[PDB]
Amino acid sequence: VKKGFRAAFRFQKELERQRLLRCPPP
Amino acid sequence: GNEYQPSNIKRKNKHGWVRRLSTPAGVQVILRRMLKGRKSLSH
Amino acid sequence: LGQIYANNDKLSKRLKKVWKPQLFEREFYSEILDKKFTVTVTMRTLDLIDEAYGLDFYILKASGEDLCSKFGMDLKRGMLLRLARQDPQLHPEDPERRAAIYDKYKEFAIPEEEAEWVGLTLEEAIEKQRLLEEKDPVPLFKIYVAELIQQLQQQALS
Amino acid sequence: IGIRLTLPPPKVVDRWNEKRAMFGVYDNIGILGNFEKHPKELIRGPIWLRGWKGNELQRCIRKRKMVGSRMFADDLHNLNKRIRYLYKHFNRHGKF
Amino acid sequence: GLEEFFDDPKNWGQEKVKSGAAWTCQQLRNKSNEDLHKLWYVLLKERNMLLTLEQEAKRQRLPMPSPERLDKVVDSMDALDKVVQEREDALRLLQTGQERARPGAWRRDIFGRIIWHKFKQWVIPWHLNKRYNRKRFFALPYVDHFLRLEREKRARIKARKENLERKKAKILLKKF
Amino acid sequence: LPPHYRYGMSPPGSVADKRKNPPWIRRRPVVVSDEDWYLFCGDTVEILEGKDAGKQGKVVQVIRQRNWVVVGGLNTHYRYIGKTMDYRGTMIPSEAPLLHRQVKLVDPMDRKPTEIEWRFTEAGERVRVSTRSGRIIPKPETWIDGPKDTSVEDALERTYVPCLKTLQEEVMEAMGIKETRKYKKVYWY
Amino acid sequence: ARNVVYPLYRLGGPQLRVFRTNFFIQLVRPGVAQPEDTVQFRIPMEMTRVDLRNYLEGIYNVPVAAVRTRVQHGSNKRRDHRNVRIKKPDYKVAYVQLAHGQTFTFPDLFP
Amino acid sequence: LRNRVTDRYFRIQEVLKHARHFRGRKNRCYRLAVRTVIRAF
Amino acid sequence: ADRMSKWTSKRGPRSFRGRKGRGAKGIGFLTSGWRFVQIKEMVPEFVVPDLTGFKLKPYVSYLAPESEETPLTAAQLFSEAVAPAIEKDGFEPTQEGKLFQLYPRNFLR
RNA sequence: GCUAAACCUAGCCCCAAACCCACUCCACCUUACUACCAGCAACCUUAGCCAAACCAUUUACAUAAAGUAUAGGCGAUA
RNA sequence: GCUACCUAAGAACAGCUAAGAGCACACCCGUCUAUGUAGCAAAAUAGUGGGAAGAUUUAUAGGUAGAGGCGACAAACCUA
RNA sequence: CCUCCGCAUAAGCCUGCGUCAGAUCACACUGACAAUUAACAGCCCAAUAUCUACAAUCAACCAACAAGUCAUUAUUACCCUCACUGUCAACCCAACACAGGCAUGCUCAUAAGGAAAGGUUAAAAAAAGUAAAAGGAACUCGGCAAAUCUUACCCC
Ligand SMILES: [Mg+2]
Ligand SMILES: [Mg+2]
Ligand SMILES: [Mg+2]
Ligand SMILES: [Mg+2]
Ligand SMILES: [Mg+2]
Ligand SMILES: [Mg+2]
Ligand SMILES: [Mg+2]
Ligand SMILES: [Mg+2]
Ligand SMILES: [Mg+2]
Ligand SMILES: [Mg+2]
Ligand SMILES: [Mg+2]
Ligand SMILES: [Mg+2]
Ligand SMILES: [Mg+2]
Repeated sequence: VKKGFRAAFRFQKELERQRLLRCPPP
Repeated sequence: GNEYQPSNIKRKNKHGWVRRLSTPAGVQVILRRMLKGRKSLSH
Repeated sequence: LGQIYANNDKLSKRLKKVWKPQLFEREFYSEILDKKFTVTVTMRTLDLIDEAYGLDFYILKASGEDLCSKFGMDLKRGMLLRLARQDPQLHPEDPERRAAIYDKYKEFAIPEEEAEWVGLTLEEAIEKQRLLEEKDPVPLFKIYVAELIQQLQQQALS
Repeated sequence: IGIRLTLPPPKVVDRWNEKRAMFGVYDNIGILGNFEKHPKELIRGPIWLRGWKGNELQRCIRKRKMVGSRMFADDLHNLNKRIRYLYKHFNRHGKF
Repeated sequence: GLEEFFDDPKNWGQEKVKSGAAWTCQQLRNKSNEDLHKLWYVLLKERNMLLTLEQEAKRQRLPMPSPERLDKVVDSMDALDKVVQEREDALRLLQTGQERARPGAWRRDIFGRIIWHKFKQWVIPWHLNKRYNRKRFFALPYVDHFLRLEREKRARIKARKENLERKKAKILLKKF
Repeated sequence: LPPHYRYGMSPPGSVADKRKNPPWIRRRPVVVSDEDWYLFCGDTVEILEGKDAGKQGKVVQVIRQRNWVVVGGLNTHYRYIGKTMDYRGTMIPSEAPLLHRQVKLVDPMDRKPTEIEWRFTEAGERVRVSTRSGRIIPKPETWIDGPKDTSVEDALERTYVPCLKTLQEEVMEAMGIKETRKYKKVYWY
Repeated sequence: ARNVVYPLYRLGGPQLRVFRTNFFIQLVRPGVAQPEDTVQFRIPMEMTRVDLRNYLEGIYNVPVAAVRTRVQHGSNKRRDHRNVRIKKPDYKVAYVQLAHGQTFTFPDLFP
Repeated sequence: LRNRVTDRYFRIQEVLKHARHFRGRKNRCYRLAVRTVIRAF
Repeated sequence: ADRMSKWTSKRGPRSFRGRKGRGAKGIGFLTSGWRFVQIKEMVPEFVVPDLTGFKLKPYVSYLAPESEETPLTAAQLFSEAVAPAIEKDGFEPTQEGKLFQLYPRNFLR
């Protein structure tokens, strides 16, 4: 469990992007 | 291999509590063991 | 216990050395004790004794750190005790003699309670103390009885 | 995969805590308090370094002198070892 | 008879048996020594029976009918022991004025920690006992250092405990 | 039980509890009391928050270690039970615990929930008393003897004549045991 | 009595009394199918054959014809989550023959 | 540890992005990828 | 050669095994041709009372009321034999010449 | 989609303050954990690695005076 | 507790020929070959050998310990 | 079909294929529950004095040498008897359910005690064995290995 936050946020963003790419909306 | 040839009497005479208590070095050994908190202080 | 340089040049080798005193075995009569003690006695000790005249005197005079022995200390203590009690060392037919001896050492002569403790180790002292205040535990019943008696007395008074 | 999925609980910080509200208050006491007390007497810390900056090796030495007498056998030895090492490293090992 | 090791034949195979409470201290305290002795033996047999029953249950793979009763009995026994023992102690105090019966003397062993050396009871005096003079009760200088170390260790542990407690408290405060 | 044992709903020596909390688990301890504890099994409380916030109910169970109260018929969520065969089993409503502070004691007159104090009355002495309303909120709550039971008379008969003879000597006397021999002195050290 | 200091008997002093026994016993079904008259008890390790005989005779008023004790090792080969050897306790078994052809079949508890 | 890298994945990904279409472990394993990617550049 | 396991009478060789024993406590001594001598006095005989006509059962009815506990101290005991003292306005100085010694215990249990 | 990933809180570190620990019973210096029988007794410089670019003398183990006086194969260094 | 040597107090050695004799069992060792060489093995298996009433083998308990011990010197052995 | 092995004791280990229940080369693995009973063997022997020249080798002749393994007596002291412990197992030291190591007593083909071949095929290479025309050491460092055996001579 590393000490940061920014990195985590970035990762989350990336994940979101991936999700969007995968199952885009109508 | 097989250098150990168990015999209880020998063991007790060699490494036993009584033998350790007989010499100052032996006493120290026991004290060391105690300090480490070891469960078996002598043989 | 020390080290020497070999031929007393520092550039020569350093080597360990033990320098021993020249020991002897000799008798010493002590006026206060009325007994002859065979002692391991160095020449230095003898010299000291000579300087202080009497062996007893030396024992008394010599400061505890200076005296350097447990035996010596013990002897000193004994002497002190003798001085204090005024006990018969020469028994009867020599009271005058005893008195004379005592008068030799009117100097020194500490109270009897102090002279008991003189020239002791720590452990020994502790042991002595323990012995002094050991006793048997007193029955509580007795105490209770006493209390009861006191109460009764009080009641009577009132 | 070192990086993680659940972003953390929100790091709440009151910038007006009783500590931070009065951080530095009384600090600077000499130049406007008739020099009764030096600011170096304000600082709370281990006795061997109170108003004394020092260096690694130097600090160790100070500790050994100031406190070493009343120090735990297992730790005193360690301290001594450190000092030994530190001297060697400084007085011999590096550059220039 | 050996039928004492089992309860009433009626009670075999009930799954539940009525047993009303253990002997409390005060009740026990108020009965007499003669009475107490008698009570003990009554208790004992019952206890034995219970044990037997338990064993049987274990053998059978079946649960106990009323296991709490055994516990109650045990408790009662303990109480009885305490009462009588207390009385004995009191008597001792009255007579001799001694805490405990079996004597000792706070003796410092080889390892330097002070033992309550409980005295062992036997026929010849100590100074001509071969196996007791070899039992040494003194330290020697090497032990002191080890004692110090031990003390230090203890202190460290204590410190850890204390600090931990403080930390916990702080955490609690933060939470609430 | 080991250290950091997390108290569940089930008791600490049950099968379910064992299943949940064996000897080799290492869960995170839960952060939460004091001797001053105003909620008891049997008391009547109002549920202030959560599912069925507002309702009133009896307290079935208290688990002080967890600072939990279990309220009869309330804070319900549904548990299938029996089952085992490939079918529905029977369906139950199971009561979830309430952390105290979500619960409040109900006044026997007003029926509104209240904060409560522990006060010392002239009556002798310690009891719960409402801080907002008045008066005491009190407390919650045949045999037939068996073959191996004393009776209330026999227990309190009291035969102890106080003597200084020990249990043993007196017992001996009672028996009629005679000991002419005297005990030989032994060195205890 | 178990876990008590016993008084010393130097030579011609008194008989040793036990008021209030500390050790207690339990009779059991023999697995290996013993003969008639032999009753098997599990016993504390400190109790003697003689003591057992005495104990039965006094408290249970039973005629004991013979007693044969035997110590049984409790198993050590058993380990935990920690891999520490849990030990079953070693215990003492008695085989007690009843006198005067008394006979005893162990009862059927849990019918 | 006081400060250790939280953002390292991203650095790894930066190079692996350019290595995606290489054959074999060159596109999966960062060490091999880096050498190849640099060469490509 | 496990030294975590407890040393016992089962564990050693022949001469080792016969020496130890469990906490059994000896009945006598042994002499001449290893002939053991069972002394009657060393064997503890159990003084069992007569339980015929004894109303005290092993449990106590639930109807029985509870009372506050009182640790039976020496003072209390004394008080309970203080009437005679009062009347006057029961103690051994030594109990060396006595069968049942309260301090260095003779009586078992 | 598998393997896996992830996850706070166990506890711990450094201070501060304050001088600690140690008999429910029984056992435990005999082969410790052993109920029960006729003989001793503790103290005695540290060294060497290493540095001197080898190696022999030699090399440390509150602030300021002061790295001063001194020491030193008059060098390392102290 | 291996081995080196020793001390105490035990044990074994068939059969055939006729004494640190010969052949040859059991035991002891290990010449030569082959196999094995992460093996059945951190030195083994198969055969073939030297020894086998003696300066023999060997079970038990003890003793000597590193600046040392022990050594029918091979600078062997002292628990891979 | 093997038996170059078996039963014991000693040492060693210490419940390690007994009953039930349970799960997951093939199904001695966990949980519970049983189990080993003394006469065999361990666990000895009250003092002080005082005695013990003549081996063992079927101990008889012989015959030696390295010179050996089994003893009392006097006086005093003394009634109390069988307690306590070991006694299981497929077993120990070798990291292993390891071709090794392991004292003694019986059994010397076994009345004990085991199974060399999961199934097929029948290639090479390799291993172990048997076969051999004629020759027969021509092989090779050397008759190493093999199968029949035994001659003479050097060196140390
Ligand atoms: Mg150099
Ligand atoms: Mg060089
Ligand atoms: Mg020969
Ligand atoms: Mg031959
Ligand atoms: Mg040799
Ligand atoms: Mg040579
Ligand atoms: Mg057997
Ligand atoms: Mg067969
Ligand atoms: Mg096969
Ligand atoms: Mg095959
Ligand atoms: Mg041919
Ligand atoms: Mg040729
Ligand atoms: Mg050949």
